[PDB]
Amino acid sequence: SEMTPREIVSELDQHIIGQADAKRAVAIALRNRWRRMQLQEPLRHEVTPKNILMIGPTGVGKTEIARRLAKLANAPFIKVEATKFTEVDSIIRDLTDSAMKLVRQQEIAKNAAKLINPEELKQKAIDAVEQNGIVFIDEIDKICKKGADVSREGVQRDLLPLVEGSTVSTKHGMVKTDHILFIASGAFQVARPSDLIPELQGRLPIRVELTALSAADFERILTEPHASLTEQYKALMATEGVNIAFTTDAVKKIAEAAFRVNEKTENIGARRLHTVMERLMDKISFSASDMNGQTVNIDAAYVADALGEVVENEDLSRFIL
Amino acid sequence: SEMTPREIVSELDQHIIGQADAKRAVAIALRNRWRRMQLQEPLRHEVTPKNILMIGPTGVGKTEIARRLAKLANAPFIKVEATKFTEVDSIIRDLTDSAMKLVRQQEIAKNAAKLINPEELKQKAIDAVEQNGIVFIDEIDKICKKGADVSREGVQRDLLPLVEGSTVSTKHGMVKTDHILFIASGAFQVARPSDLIPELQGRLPIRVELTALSAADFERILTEPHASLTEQYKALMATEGVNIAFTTDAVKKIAEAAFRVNEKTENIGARRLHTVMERLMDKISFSASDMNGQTVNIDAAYVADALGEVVENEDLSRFIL
Amino acid sequence: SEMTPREIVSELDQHIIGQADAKRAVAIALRNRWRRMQLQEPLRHEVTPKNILMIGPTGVGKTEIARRLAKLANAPFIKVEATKFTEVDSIIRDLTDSAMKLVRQQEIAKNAAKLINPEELKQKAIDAVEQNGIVFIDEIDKICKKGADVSREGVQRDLLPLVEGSTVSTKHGMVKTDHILFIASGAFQVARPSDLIPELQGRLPIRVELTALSAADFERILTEPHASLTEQYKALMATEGVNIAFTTDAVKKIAEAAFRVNEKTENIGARRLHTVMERLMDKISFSASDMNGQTVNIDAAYVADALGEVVENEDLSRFIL
Amino acid sequence: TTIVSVRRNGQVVVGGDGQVSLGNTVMKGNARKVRRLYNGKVLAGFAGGTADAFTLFELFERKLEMHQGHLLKSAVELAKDWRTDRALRKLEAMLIVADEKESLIITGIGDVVQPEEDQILAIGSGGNYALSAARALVENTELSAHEIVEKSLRIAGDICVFTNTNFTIEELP
Amino acid sequence: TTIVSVRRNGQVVVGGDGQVSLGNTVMKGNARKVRRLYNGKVLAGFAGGTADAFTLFELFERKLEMHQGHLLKSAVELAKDWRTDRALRKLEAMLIVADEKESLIITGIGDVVQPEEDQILAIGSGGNYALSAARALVENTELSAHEIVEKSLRIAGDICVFTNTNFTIEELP
Ligand SMILES: Nc1ncnc2c1ncn2[C@@H]1O[C@H](COP(=O)(O)OP(=O)(O)OP(=O)(O)O)[C@@H](O)[C@H]1O
Ligand SMILES: Nc1ncnc2c1ncn2[C@@H]1O[C@H](COP(=O)(O)OP(=O)(O)OP(=O)(O)O)[C@@H](O)[C@H]1O
Ligand SMILES: Nc1ncnc2c1ncn2[C@@H]1O[C@H](COP(=O)(O)OP(=O)(O)OP(=O)(O)O)[C@@H](O)[C@H]1O
Repeated sequence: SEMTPREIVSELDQHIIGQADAKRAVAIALRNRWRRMQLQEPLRHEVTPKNILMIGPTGVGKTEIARRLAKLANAPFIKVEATKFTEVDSIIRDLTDSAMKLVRQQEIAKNAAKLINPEELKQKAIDAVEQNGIVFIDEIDKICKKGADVSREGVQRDLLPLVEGSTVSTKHGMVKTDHILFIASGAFQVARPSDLIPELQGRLPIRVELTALSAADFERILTEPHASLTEQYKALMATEGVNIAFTTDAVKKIAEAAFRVNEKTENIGARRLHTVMERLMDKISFSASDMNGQTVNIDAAYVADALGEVVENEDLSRFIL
Repeated sequence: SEMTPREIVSELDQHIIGQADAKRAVAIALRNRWRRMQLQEPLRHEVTPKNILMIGPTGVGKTEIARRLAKLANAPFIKVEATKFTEVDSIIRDLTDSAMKLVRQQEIAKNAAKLINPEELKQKAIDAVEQNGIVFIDEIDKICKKGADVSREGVQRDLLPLVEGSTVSTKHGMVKTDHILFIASGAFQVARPSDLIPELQGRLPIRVELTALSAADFERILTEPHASLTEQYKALMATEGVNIAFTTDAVKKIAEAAFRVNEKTENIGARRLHTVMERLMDKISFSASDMNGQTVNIDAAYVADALGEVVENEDLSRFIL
Repeated sequence: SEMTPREIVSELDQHIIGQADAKRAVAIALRNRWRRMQLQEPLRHEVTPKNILMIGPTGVGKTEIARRLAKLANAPFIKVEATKFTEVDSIIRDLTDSAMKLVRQQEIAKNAAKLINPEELKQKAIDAVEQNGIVFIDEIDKICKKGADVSREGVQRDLLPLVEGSTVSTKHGMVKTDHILFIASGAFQVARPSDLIPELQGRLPIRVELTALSAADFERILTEPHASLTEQYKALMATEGVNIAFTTDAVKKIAEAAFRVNEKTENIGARRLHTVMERLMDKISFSASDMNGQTVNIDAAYVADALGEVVENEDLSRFIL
Repeated sequence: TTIVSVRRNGQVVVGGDGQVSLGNTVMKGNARKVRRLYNGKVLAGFAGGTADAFTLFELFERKLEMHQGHLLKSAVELAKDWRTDRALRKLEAMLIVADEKESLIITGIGDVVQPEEDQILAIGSGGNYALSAARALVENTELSAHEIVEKSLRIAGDICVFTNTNFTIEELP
Repeated sequence: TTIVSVRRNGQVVVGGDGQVSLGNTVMKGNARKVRRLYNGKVLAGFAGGTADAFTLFELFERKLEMHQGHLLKSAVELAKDWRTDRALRKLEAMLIVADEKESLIITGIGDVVQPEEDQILAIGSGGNYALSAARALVENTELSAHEIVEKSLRIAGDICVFTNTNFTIEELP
């Protein structure tokens, strides 16, 4: 009737490289969803989600894991920056709209048309929300005490109700946040998770840690994932009629490069690959049109060249005596 | 026609461990509700609720007691953080939405259906609020004088009308807070209750104190309550086809542990059990799927193992000289 | 056609103990209402209310006197904290909703049901307001100059129009505050009434002082008033089938005690009686249910016991050297 | 100045001279350095710089007004407005306050001090003079509180070049 | 003042004199410079200017209240309110704090200090005197913590013109 722990991890492995503990965590979570709802009724209601706190550096998968988790569970999803409130019920309100498109468009697949029947369409979306909704609160470490420190510490108190389970009204009816699964992420460079208000620190039982991505990790992210960056360009140039191929040493070089700047400057995780990939597919991307039939063979020499030279900073001088 | 003091406390004992003074307090409160409404008419109006101020540490039952009180009295309920206002009439407005839904629940259940009658229902729901509504103001000790101390001290003055009895308009009509029963809770570590404004300190006659939860208390919370944590996992693993059992010494060990961290670090009350319970049911929770038919016997050794090691802090060094 | 000065004071004597000057004041006020409206027409309009400034300590009757004055005059009433504005026209807007309900109440008190006609019902309430409406501004001494002292000093300027007579629109039509009778109250511990802005200090002609309540006064408030605290409990316990009786010395003891704490700690006036009364009717209040038929005889010994011990402060030590 | 207070036989007396001195010159000699507060049920005498002395006094008064005249609590409440994050502002002045029940000495940086067993308090440049004379009389005679105050004040005005003999004495029935 | 603390045999004692000295004169001799905090499970003794000493004390208390009385964490938490961008305000006072488990010395500019091996701490003008006396006794006798405290206090009151002999000693069972 529904995937299983190992089953789900396998699905996520098709889009995220590494980050196992993380994968596992959200897996057993989506699973407890099917476990409950199998229970009689007294317990059916009593048992609640074991919310998750993902703690990892910038762009290492925290979001894709959650976005994909929701995708493969075909569940209403929504991501919000925690600092966005420095109206909180909007989070649920929005999550519900997502459930209309997901239910509407999804029941349109059941069947110029018409059964439609809205007082039931709504009642059905509102269920999807109350039943398998998923909220992702990003950079929650940004609202930790560390001043207007109360402005942020306030945001925590404002999230409680949703997390602690309450009700909020949407243009489709009343929804309960009692069974919404929450996932908060944070880098926690300066603040520790134990710096959150207790009321909240306890509603986030599961703490899982994500690792920083390495050159070697990029190398795989670059080619393994379904619709990796290389798989995408190949596909795009294909349309202009150009056939492209990345040698292994190329891929290795592209990653060594992304990682390199990430270290030397502001580390922005995997995003850095989109950066370098675009700086490289640069020339071809343009000329590709009137270059039909040809085939570009991107090797290490190519990449080295197309990337030019990238900086190992001169904070030096200027500010130093 | 309605429960009695001892009758209600017995009902609460089914969900909350300990905290007697507290249970008694709310019981005689919900009772005075049936006592009045039995009186003629002059006094019927003159007699008002004897509001409660619960004073106890974090997560020791203050809220469950109130939420359950309302549940067993099938009364409109609403919880709010006091700091949430550092529009107050929203509190009543929201309490009424809860009621409309709570009464409309009786109609579409006592009759492809139609009785509705707008004018009918609305009146009856509004009565449910004015008659047996319950408001729960959380962490009110947070708005005590202790700077922008007037911003909070202001919140007290803003709550008066409700507490002192007044009228506010809802999308269902006009409601009177004259007979709404209020219950404020606070930890009062720094502030004393006598730090509230008199006008308010006198509208909170009943002061009841709740105790901090002990290892021994956890032991009971772990197994006694209807749908305790252990009862829940047992039920959950049952679905994957796994039969689980906690030896007494296990339970004792799990609680000794929760309590232990609660003491050594930030004490978050009972919540700590969901924390430790999730860290223990960890491994099983995942493999339970392809582990059908087996039966895990969780004894002391298991728990001691599954919990690993939990820290007795190094504030040490770093900041000390 | 309407009560008279002595007539009205007698009615107030049935609910408030003491505070004569105060009673007299509001009496001649409600009377001047009947006096005008007897006048021809030129003067009928020219003569205006002689507003009242009540000056007395916390909970000594300031509000009850006004709330009862309005009650026995069956007049639209409204109480507001002056600091509530640190939209003022809401005050009138709210006063009108009150009258609209107090008047819907009559065209319905008379013999489906279409003895309505809104157009004329509105004009009916709207007159009730313009004619005998009563506004009670509480703790006005809080908005006196004494910093953001202009934020409050501003509130005075904002009230002028209403007091000085102007027009404000309500969802029922236009109403004039020209003949609304205003009663402001204040303790004035730090501020003097002459600290209000002149424009306003002259619109509050009548200054009347209320006294602090004494042990002896409490003794009476405890038993005399219609629906006193003792009359109330007697009534409530009656429902559980318990018959209760207070001996004179009991009542004397209860008061002596309320007064006692009021003196030793924060003096909160008469409210203190609800406090002590609830602490005494404590045990009974619960057990009363399964105590049917019995009869509790509350004497001095009982009171002395049930009240336990109440503190004569240790500001001592801790802060003194 | 010299402000001294003796409490003996259910009597509390606070007294002081009247010499306002600017530099080494004398501006006023009939100054009233002791006054009555909260409906004359509490005495207050003040030493230190004039203005501050006055602001420190007017401050204690508003406190007294807000606390039903509880001498002890008012003192602490006031002290606590210095002993916090947001300073109040250091005042160069001291007060000796007393009511039927207590005698207290309050300062402008917030700290209330109780007398020693003898119940004698004195402040001002000529404080110790009056204090010494007062301790002597209280320990060796049956003189009333009032007399000892009057007597010590003079013994002090005679030694201190900033204290004169024009006294203002107040006692508490 | 002179505040000293010795810890020996599962016993922790904190003691100090009682001389409040204004200038080179003495205002009070029976002052209690050591008090109990957090439901009497922790001792605190303070030297430095009176007021500051008190605010420094009342501050540590609020902290102790917010952290289940963890002496060490409370100290650090309080220190960190000086060691930041937005200063707290320099206080001219030191505290010696101790509970069953730890002994610590906290100052008003934020910095917690631990004792040396011998577990002896002393502060105040007469500090080192008590400290010297105490080290001597702890290293050469079997005297109890209490006795050594009492003993050193006097040896110091005898050398310091600001420390008297009226002591207030508190020990922790
Ligand atoms: N481990 C990974 N495997 C595959 N793709 C990844 C991985 N980490 C990041 N990516 C890709 O890089 C981007 C990472 O952004 P994402 O928002 O998922 O990271 P994050 O850790 O949540 O960052 P934030 O600090 O914004 O939460 C996405 O486009 C994702 O597809
Ligand atoms: N005595 C108890 N018996 C049973 N369960 C308890 C008890 N105390 C707490 N719990 C459980 O632990 C949690 C305590 O949260 P709750 O809000 O009731 O505590 P609280 O003390 O009111 O906290 P707050 O500081 O938010 O007022 C609830 O999930 C409740 O189920
Ligand atoms: N003199 C009195 N006689 C009878 N009952 C009184 C008297 N004074 C107070 N009460 C009762 O005690 C309470 C006093 O509240 P009230 O609103 O009259 O106080 P107040 O003097 O207006 O204070 P504030 O305006 O500062 O809130 C009311 O419930 C009233 O019934």
